[PDB]
Amino acid sequence: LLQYMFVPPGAPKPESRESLAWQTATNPSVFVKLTDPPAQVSVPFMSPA
Amino acid sequence: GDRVADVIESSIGDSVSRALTQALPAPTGQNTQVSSHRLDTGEVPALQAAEIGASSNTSDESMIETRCVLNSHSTAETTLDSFFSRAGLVGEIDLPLEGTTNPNGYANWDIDITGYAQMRRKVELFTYMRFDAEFTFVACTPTGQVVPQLLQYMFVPPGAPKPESRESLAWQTATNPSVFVKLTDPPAQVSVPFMSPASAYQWFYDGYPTFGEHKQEKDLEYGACPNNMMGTFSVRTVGSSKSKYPLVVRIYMRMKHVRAWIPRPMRNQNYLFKANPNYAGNSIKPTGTSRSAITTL
Amino acid sequence: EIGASSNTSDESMIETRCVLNSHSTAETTLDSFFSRAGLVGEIDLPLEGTTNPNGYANWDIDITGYAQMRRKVELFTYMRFDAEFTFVACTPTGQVVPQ
Amino acid sequence: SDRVAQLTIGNSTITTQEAANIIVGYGEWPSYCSDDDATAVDKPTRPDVSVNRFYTLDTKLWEKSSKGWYWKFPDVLTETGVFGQNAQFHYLYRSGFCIHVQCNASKFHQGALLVAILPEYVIGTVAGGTGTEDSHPPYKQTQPGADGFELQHPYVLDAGIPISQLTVCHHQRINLRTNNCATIIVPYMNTLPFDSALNHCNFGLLVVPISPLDFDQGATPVIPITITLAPMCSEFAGLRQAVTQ
Amino acid sequence: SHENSNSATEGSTINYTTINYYKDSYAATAGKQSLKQDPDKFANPVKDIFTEMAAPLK
Amino acid sequence: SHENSNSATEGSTINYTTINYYKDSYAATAGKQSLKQDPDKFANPVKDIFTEMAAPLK
Amino acid sequence: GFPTELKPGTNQFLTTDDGVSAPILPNFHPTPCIHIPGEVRNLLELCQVETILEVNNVPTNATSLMERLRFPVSAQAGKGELCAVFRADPGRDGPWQSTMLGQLCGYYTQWSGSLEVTFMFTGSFMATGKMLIAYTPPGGPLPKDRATAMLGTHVIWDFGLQSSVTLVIPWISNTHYRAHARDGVFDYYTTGLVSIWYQTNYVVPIGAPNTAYIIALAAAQKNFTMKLCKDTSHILQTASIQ
Amino acid sequence: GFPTELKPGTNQFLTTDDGVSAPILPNFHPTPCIHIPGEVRNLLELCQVETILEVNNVPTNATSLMERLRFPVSAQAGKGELCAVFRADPGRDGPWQSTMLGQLCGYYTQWSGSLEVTFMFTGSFMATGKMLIAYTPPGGPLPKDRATAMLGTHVIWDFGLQSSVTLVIPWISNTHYRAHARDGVFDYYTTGLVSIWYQTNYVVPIGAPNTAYIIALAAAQKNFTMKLCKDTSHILQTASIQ
Amino acid sequence: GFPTELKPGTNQFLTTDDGVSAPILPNFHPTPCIHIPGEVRNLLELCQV
Amino acid sequence: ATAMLGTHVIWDFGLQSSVTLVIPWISNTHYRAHARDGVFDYYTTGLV
Ligand SMILES: CCCCCCCCCCCCC/C=C\[C@H](O)[C@H](N)CO
Ligand SMILES: CCCCCCCCCCCCC/C=C\[C@H](O)[C@H](N)CO
Repeated sequence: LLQYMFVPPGAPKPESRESLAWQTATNPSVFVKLTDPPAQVSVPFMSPA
Repeated sequence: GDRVADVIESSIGDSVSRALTQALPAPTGQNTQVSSHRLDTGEVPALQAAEIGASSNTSDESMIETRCVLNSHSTAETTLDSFFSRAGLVGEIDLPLEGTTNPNGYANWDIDITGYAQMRRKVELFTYMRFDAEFTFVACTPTGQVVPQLLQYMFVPPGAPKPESRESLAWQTATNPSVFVKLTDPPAQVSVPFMSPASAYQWFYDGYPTFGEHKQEKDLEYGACPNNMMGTFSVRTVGSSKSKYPLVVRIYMRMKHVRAWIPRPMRNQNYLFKANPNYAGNSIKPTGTSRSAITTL
Repeated sequence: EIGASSNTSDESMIETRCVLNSHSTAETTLDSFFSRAGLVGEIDLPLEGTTNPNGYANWDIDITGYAQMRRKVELFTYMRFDAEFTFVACTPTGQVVPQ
Repeated sequence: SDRVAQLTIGNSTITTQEAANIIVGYGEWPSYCSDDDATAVDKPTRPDVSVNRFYTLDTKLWEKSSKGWYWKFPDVLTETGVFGQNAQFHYLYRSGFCIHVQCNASKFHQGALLVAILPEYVIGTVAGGTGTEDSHPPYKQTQPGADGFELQHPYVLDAGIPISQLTVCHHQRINLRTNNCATIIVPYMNTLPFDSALNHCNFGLLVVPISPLDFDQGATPVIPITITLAPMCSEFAGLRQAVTQ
Repeated sequence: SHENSNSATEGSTINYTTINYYKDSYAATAGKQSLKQDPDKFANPVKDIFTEMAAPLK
Repeated sequence: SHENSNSATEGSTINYTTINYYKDSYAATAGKQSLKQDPDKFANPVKDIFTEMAAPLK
Repeated sequence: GFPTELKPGTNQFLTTDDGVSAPILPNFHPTPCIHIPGEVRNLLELCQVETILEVNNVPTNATSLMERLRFPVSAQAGKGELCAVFRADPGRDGPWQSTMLGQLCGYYTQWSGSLEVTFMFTGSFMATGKMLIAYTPPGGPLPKDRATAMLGTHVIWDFGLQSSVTLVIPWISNTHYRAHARDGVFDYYTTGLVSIWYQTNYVVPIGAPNTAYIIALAAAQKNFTMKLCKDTSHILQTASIQ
Repeated sequence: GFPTELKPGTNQFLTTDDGVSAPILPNFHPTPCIHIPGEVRNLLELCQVETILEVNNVPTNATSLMERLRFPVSAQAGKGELCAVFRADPGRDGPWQSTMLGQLCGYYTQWSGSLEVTFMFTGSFMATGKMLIAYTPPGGPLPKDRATAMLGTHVIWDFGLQSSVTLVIPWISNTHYRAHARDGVFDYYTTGLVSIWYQTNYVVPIGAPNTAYIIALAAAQKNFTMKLCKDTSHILQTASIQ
Repeated sequence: GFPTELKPGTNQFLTTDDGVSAPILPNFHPTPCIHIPGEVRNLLELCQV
Repeated sequence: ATAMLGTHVIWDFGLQSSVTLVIPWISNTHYRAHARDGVFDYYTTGLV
């Protein structure tokens, strides 16, 4: 099992495996098993410009 | 039934909530209008009085010379269903083989989302919240490894008999809701309703829940809202014998259909205990960062 | 002594107010009280033993073998229902196997 | 046409010449419970002028080194008047409030006070300082009465929350160069339409000097602060014997 | 379209656009809230409101 | 909508809101029962009923 | 090949799931139903029926378990003595656990609405007397004398031709629903107390028995509701069934 | 046997997924809602409220953390001295981190719209004076004297009956939204600077105190918007919670 | 319990597959577009140069 | 603390230098005679 966290700019980057940022209260995250199909998410246009 | 005039002309029994304000539709940010110079007396919009306690009504059409800016920026991402509908770790249960915490293949966890700092600080921005939820259980070995093992997730509401062991009687789940899952399958996921006796949960209860002479011994009841004790969550390895895989259950709560009342100051000190706004006294951290002087940066 | 229950309301015993009650009676129905699965039986298929040592097991259908589900149906003396059985097979250790 | 105010509710009156305005909390005026929100079937008593009137609690001395004071509501009115006797005899309670803080000083005195209303103001401790002892506050500090209790750490308001963000609540300032009174009107704020008065304190009134009082020698050093509050649209229900706590 | 009205938003004028496959409306999607604000409830909660161009303490 | 009427509630005035994907109506969802009570069948099962404000044994 | 993607909530058995399942017998039409009397459509039909309250839950041995359904009234010295007192909490452990309200409210977590206790006098016809039946709402401790208990809700009962009276314990709560009280944090949900006091005395002529007995009967009103079904807690089961 | 084929995006738990899930309790109707005051419908209702800005973030010890909310003004020699300066970046680490704007814009990544700082004078009534409150847009270094700072946006404030003035820091950006500034590549997103200069002086008569204090109050306008929710960065948590 | 049966073509990631995927951010409205000159709509506009 | 239970007025010195305390008519009788020490203290109007 794995966790794919998206950390936008300014958000606190995780420093370790047992860190605090992995609790993903506002950051989007994805849990997946390696036996399952590949994950797949759609991202929007996220630029300030 | 009314004859005297001091009951006909009374404002006693007015049940309608006399509101000064009216919620208006604001789908976009406010558009700016064109503004030119003013060189007049009496009209002075830059001067406020914060002693009134109200905020400034000063626009930038009154302070500078502006242009028309048709703002088409949306306010749809600051709503509560966009701010709280984001799952976060509210709890984490461990089912070791050898140990002391949970050595019998079962584990009970009193439902509180005030055990992880990153999800506590968001709900404690408000003091009353009413929400349906959507829990999600993510079971695994400590090493992240997935194993072929069956589990039972029983919800034990308050008053219902708590299971004392692995082979107990409460696990027959005739009225208590339960969920069976294999660890190889996807995470479980159930939607819970609003289950309070009240109209809303409250993360801060200023008062004692019982009556009685409040002494030093029975002091830990201060702050306990029993409208919020929604029950107990229990896990076992379904079996008659001991398991052969150590497990760790992680719980992820997402809110939906959210409503909230009476905002609050948000915390700045580090939490220490569950359902307790205590802090360290010698180490009172300031809210921000320091400087060398006020004229320099 | 008539055997009937009291028809006494609280509008007759105390001085009351108007209370528009919007509390539902939809959770005391029988489809909300019995539509909750419970363990009616449990069959064991050991390797070595005496109860079922030949890889087969017969179980006479009775839901009067576990106390927590018996006490609910024995609140009534006649019941007419369709059912929905669900079988949850596993090793004694909770381990799942390819079988 | 705005600096003067006269607040007449009941048989009491306040006259002020250096007012700011009247804050109505959360855009809501106090009211009585409706037939839909109410669940109790017992008829509630509505004593309309005997409890709905102004009560003057105490006086606090503002000094140079004053850190702050808090009062829990309606703990302040459990031993004071006909309000604090209908409440001892009844089990339920539902009232708004109208708080009024007085601090008069000269035109050669300077200072400010933040007069804020924080709902469900739970009180914390320093936890032994090191943060390792799971301690709880005593009863004299959580429900301190009309005398109030002095804040020992005002920056975190003795709850871990900051004093800077307290302006999201109800609030006024008392700036001694502009005004000397703060009128806040508070509706009933709770999840329940009726609630007990002897166990649950719905909100806390915070009086904190942001800017310290300064004056020159020769002037008047004793500068008091005085709280004066009125229930409004009070209701009581569920009548039994008298209990203090 | 028979379905129980048992969400924590039944009893409000807010409009929601939900998807549900069950009889229990607390299971539905979060949806699109109504974009209505009331800023003068927290920012100008005064009895007698005053104009911008005027002096607030007259 | 051809389907066998073979549930254990066919033959009653009770209204049900069911979902079925088969021809056999005993497979359907439980649904929403009708919220009808008959309390005076167990609580006042007397031949000649008597008023509240009256004395029961006259 | 319709494109789908599996969401979480999959390959799990939720016991309170109401879905469509696979039949085993096709074209089976079950036996038609006859008119049987007693069709229970809602369980609240059964809470409104008056069942015996074991106020006198002092005797414990098997030979004296029928002494547990009736509590006595005798000749006193007319000081306003105390006969009996009992808590008004149905889901709690006590007298109400011997009712069909206190056994069905064990299968539910949160209850609302009024109650009603219905006392019945089983003494002689020539006996007369009066009793005060007071409901002391929460906060009130055990009243020490009758002068305080008349401050709560009360009924003055006169023995006569009509042998029975109803004390409608009314709904006086801050909450809309209330859960089950127990010792600790959950005493916040207690409903109160119900005491019985001798108003005057139990008067009896010569040749009639000097002691009587009262039978309490407990039920619910038409506003009663329950919520959040659970498993009952005040009954257990020693193992080795059969 | 309807033909389907599973696409990728399957057996994954996306936390920001909004789908229908399985209920645990059937036919549960929750407690009805009452009118509670303070219904927050949008978080932008809370950014428009004026909260205290800790401009004077010099003192660090616990005994002097209340000296951090007000900065002084005194009697100078009338050269156009400098009182205080502070960056106008809310999501940055500094004075705005003590606001309900700078704590909610930490939970968002990209912001737009105007701000407004609202200074309030807490000196005597007999004191008079004047101040220049200049917003120096980006590119401008720390101004060395008042002659350069009047080139930016500025307000001249006269102490009097009305004790408070608003400097509406306006929206002057190349972008539509701007993210949070910090030291490095992201200084491209800085909002500027706000300085306070003595225009004339702080004049005081005899017998009044020679030093005053100013309280800054920060908020937002009706055009303010936020976007791209995240996790807040300027607060941490030491472990061993409970 | 709607009856379905999985066909072949399942649990595979085809790169030239155009399907609907799961979003990570709800109620995100991206930055509006301005008039930039040079909008390439078809690559055959560039072969004629 | 006890005197605020009666009728009262809170007076703030300022531009308007004067305040009125309207001692209101709170009597059992319609008229009242003159009080004095003894049986006629029954007619006293109160205190200010
Ligand atoms: C099959 C397992 C299902 C598990 C469902 C658990 C029930 C959850 C009920 C809602 C939880 C809301 C959170 C409530 C508040 C917390 O207890 C806080 N400590 C309140 O201060
Ligand atoms: C593919 C396996 C399918 C298994 C289906 C089993 C048939 C079940 C029929 C309905 C059972 C109802 C319970 C009947 C009553 C019990 O026997 C009680 N002991 C009656 O007193």
